[PDB]
Amino acid sequence: RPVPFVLSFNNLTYNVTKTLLDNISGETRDGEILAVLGASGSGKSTLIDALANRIAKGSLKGTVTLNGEALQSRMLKVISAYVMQDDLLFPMLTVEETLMFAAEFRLPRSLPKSKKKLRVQALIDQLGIRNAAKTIIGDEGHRGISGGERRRVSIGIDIIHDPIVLFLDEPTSGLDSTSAFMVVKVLKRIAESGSIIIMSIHQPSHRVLSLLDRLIFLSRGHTVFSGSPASLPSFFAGFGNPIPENENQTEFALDLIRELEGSAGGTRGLVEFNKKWQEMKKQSLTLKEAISASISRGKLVSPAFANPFWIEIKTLTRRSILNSRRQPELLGMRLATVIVTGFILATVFWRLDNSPKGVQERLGFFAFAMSTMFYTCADALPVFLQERYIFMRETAYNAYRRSSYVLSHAIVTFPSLIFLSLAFAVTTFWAVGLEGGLMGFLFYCLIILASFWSGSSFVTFLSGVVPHVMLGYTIVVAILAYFLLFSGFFINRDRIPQYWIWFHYLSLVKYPYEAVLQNEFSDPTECFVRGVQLFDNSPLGELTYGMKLRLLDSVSRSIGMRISSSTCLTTGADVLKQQGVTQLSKWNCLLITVGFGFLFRILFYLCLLLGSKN
Amino acid sequence: RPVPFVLSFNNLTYNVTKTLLDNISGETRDGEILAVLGASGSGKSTLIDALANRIAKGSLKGTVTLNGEALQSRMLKVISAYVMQDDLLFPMLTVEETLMFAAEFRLPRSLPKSKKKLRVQALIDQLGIRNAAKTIIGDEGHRGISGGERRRVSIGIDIIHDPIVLFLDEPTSGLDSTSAFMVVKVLKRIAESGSIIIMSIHQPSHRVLSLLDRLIFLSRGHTVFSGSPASLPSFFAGFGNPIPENENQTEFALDLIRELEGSAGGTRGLVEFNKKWQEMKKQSLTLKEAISASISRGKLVSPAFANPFWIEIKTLTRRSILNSRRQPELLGMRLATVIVTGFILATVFWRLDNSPKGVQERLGFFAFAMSTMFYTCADALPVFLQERYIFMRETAYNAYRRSSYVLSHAIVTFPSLIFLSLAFAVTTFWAVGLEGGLMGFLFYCLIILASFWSGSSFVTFLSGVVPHVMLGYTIVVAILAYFLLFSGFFINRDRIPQYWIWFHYLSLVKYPYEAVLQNEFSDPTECFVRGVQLFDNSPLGELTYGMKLRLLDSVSRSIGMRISSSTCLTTGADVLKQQGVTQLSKWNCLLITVGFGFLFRILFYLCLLLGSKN
Ligand SMILES: Nc1ncnc2c1ncn2[C@@H]1O[C@H](COP(=O)(O)OP(=O)(O)O)[C@@H](O)[C@H]1O
Ligand SMILES: Nc1ncnc2c1ncn2[C@@H]1O[C@H](COP(=O)(O)OP(=O)(O)O)[C@@H](O)[C@H]1O
Ligand code: VO4
Ligand code: VO4
Repeated sequence: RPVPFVLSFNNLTYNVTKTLLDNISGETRDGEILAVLGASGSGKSTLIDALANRIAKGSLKGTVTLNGEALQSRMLKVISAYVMQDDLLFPMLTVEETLMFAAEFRLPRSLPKSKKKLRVQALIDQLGIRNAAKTIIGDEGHRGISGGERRRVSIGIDIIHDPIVLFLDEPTSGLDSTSAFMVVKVLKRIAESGSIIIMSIHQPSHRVLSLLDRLIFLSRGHTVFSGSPASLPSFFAGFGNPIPENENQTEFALDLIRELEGSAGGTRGLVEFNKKWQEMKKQSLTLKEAISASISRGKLVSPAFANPFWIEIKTLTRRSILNSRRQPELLGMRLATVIVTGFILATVFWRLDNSPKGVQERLGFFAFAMSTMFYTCADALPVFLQERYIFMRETAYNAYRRSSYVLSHAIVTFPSLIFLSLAFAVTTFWAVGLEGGLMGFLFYCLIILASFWSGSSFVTFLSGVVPHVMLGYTIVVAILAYFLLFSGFFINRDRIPQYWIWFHYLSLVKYPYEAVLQNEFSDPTECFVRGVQLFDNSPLGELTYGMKLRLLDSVSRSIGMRISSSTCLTTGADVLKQQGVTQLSKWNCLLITVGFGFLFRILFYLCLLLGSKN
Repeated sequence: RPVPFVLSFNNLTYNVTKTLLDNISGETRDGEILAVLGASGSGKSTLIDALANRIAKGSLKGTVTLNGEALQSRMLKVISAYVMQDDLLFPMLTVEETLMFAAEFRLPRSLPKSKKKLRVQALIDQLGIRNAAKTIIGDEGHRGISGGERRRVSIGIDIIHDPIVLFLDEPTSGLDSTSAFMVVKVLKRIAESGSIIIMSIHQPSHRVLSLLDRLIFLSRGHTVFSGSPASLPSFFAGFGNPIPENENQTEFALDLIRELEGSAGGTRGLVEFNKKWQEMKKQSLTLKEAISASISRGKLVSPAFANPFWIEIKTLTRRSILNSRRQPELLGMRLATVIVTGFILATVFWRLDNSPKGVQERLGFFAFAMSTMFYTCADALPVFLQERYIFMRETAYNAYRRSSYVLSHAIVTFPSLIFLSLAFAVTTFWAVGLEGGLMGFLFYCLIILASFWSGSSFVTFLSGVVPHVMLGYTIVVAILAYFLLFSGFFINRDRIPQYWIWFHYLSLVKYPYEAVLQNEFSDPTECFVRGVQLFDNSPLGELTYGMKLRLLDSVSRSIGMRISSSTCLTTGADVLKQQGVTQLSKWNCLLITVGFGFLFRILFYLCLLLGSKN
């Protein structure tokens, strides 16, 4: 005993000149699986984008009406669901967990978790995925569910709130003949409890034609057949091309059209025959209370967001913990890239002396060290697009906010970055022989952690801007190399030209590099030229030890300073003056590294706003 | 009027303990499309790997026999074809071009090109791809042929020599119901001219069961049904589970097995019933001259390789030219990465002076310049795996040699690297103000070209070793950073520790870097300390210009040399002695850069030998 809903769309015209829809009529009751057949550019993903109100208002001339209140974009978020054309699921999540996260995101917080689990277990029985309810989804290399049980979990995510109107953009694409029948057979099970189901389909099997109660064929818009599948034999015989038996009728009715548009003819002879056939077959409670009559039976489980910003920030945290705990070779390869570089940098630069050449090796250690923190954060660019192609699916239903997505993904990566910062610091502080003691080691861990934080935020920012993972990881390798060229190591700040001293201050490597130099070269006790080391690698004065002091006493002719055999002519403060590291403190250079991390998480949030407009 | 061939395999047992095949019997005449049905781990890609002789000899107990001479792995290279399970095609090639390259690779050179084009045009009519014969194949973003016309080109490549025995590993996987019927319908057209076709199939449609004349069901080996599809209703009724009508017969016979293996029961009740059914149904010219009788009709178009090493080196050249000419945004992104870095490096290091700090900026220019040649060659790692996943397909047929593949792919990239070497050299020689004149510019182009050649060969070598494009481009970014740390720029050769002075000499960046330093700092006229530059950035001697000459005359107290106000205390030969660039000439450092390129193309060739063993 369902509640009857009648989705009637009378005339549709969408022009982008180039028209895409032209006077498509339709009428679909509950219990029916109206199918929109067509071509690969016919615009059948545009027709159901116009019934789901997913195009601009005012650019769609005509009415899409339910039984009652005109069906504008206020009811088509509580009672509607639009299933897109992919299976964008997290692969380390089981089928019961994937539908329970969608239940915790979109079902209201007034429901208990025992009632949200009762919705998931009733949905797993409905989709026919009870045998794979505890099997993970799986990508190409993790041995999960099949390709046609990955579609009913994709369908099951969008119907977790139990809609009474269901749009699907090609739910049988990519599947074989025996599992595309299983998808429409559970859509028939959905559309017998009261749902209106409107789907696109390229080439249906003969088994899925007694499930579909209505068909619509499109030809660059321009509906050429619109009726029951049983009336499809007695439509083209009147047109001029009768169909033979022992042949799929929708197969013959589709390849006939793709040779009929011609060059001198056209589909116009077939368009005007469609309105001929619809004219001759006619000789044969409010909406808001009908929606509430569905909830009395129970046909609608579900404010803009069902959860507060602090509830959906612990659910997105629990997803990202579970998706990385079950995928541990991601922080096994990023961990053994900072340990391998940490072991290499510690043994090459092992216990650097206070020579003038051992000072330039500190500048070369700290430039290679602080660039590892930015290059190992670029390895996470594969699983940053994968988490935001699923985010763009779940933003259409308002499962969570964009603020709760950016904040909960800055949170889950941070215990990973604390472990990467201690692994790189205990390998390279005591082995390179860095200065500071223990309070210089704690700052060394803090500036590695801020460089992991500023580097993860930049690669996160460079994932709302790049489409591809190979274009993005070529661009981020090139840009971080320019951040290293402008860090002040290859060319100093007072030597960079004036048309280029703006990307020096925009360098992400500069402020970690300038903070470890004055963590290391800030000590009045350590010395790098002890009086005799003036004339050591000079172009003169290659003496044994004698008569160098007479050269040092000869310096007192011109200045008056009494230079002895050990007088400490170069401290660490003179190294920083040679390199130009004088403008900011090491704590101010730590704030800019933390501040550049917060900047690129805000700019990532602003690129999710403009990506929502697309 | 075909020539009858009867492929009879009587008993097969393959053990890897873990038995994978157990006593599979079969008998397939010409004109029949024997199908091997099963599960997702049943080992039905192992049964046709044992009929194609693609497993180890002696590990397969039993006979796979044709009508005659026992069918060992000498006839299964001329008369056989094994179609694997993918569509590994170059996407910028048209359908007529993709089959003409396979005709130029595998048809004998005794045939004219007019007879090889007559084979391709007869094959395009046979596969039913005449409408898409001049359409390109296309990847996900280049708008090519469909997914089920990409399979008949994949099938059409392997049957270009017109085999009389055809094995296919799942030729209907990934397709929909209407194009998997089109694949078996052209296989029915192939297997009416005289071919024996043996294919694996997961779930066949009801239309493809009157084309298949024989079926074999497997259950972890262990053939459970082996007969005609019409005898499939009258097999399970005798077993104990009769099938209802209006139901696909192979659909019910497959999900019955996946619930029958149980935990306390097993498929053993179904295995021993298969030999029951085969016993009760039986109550109802040499091979070498039968093969030559097929060529009399014309059923075999096709030495180990059909072409010499110089003919298939111009065909692989013509493929790689056509695949890159029609994909020009590959050398549009690698070109605008050496021009953008070339413009950045030329304007930052614009006209470097002869200061002591402008010397260290030359070492920083040349380290960043010579590392661009290795990092921009790592962008080609996507299309290096794609060209060698297609190479592993075409090595199984001996379409070309491994030597002709390595040599023709070192050849086609070289005019691309000459243009990248002139684009980086004319941007950065005259703008940075490098020394040498015009004979120092020609060496500058040669060492950029050798660094592009040594860097392309290393990334080519690191594509037979890595499976994945993201693992490989993380590894090659990390290793080339270690080639740069050991180049002698970050730490000099005489300062690198003795447990690490073997990766310094294995550094790929070291020899380009050491060759441009003694192309630049090898001039007895240029000078970097002109007498007064002793005490200009010293910790003392900060005079105006006066009384420094008394300090310089004071050097003659202990040395005896008359140091004047302009005496050239540091030439370019003293810069190279400070950096340790003394062991090799710039022409010897150019030979090691060219020699490291030839080393990594030999090691790439040796990794294709060991990849053939897998
Ligand atoms: N989201 C979109 N934004 C912009 N243009 C679109 C969008 N979707 C489709 N189009 C365009 O609309 C036209 C009609 O195609 P469409 O009806 O979407 O095809 P199909 O029936 O294959 O799904 C195409 O030219 C396509 O480029
Ligand atoms: N080329 C191969 N090398 C090694 N093991 C293989 C190979 N192909 C299959 N196997 C193994 O053989 C077993 C049987 O699977 P198989 O018969 O290939 O399956 P399917 O019927 O799905 O093609 C599996 O455990 C698989 O790991
Ligand atoms: O171009 V459409 O594939 O979405 O049929
Ligand atoms: O594991 V097998 O897919 O090759 O059916």
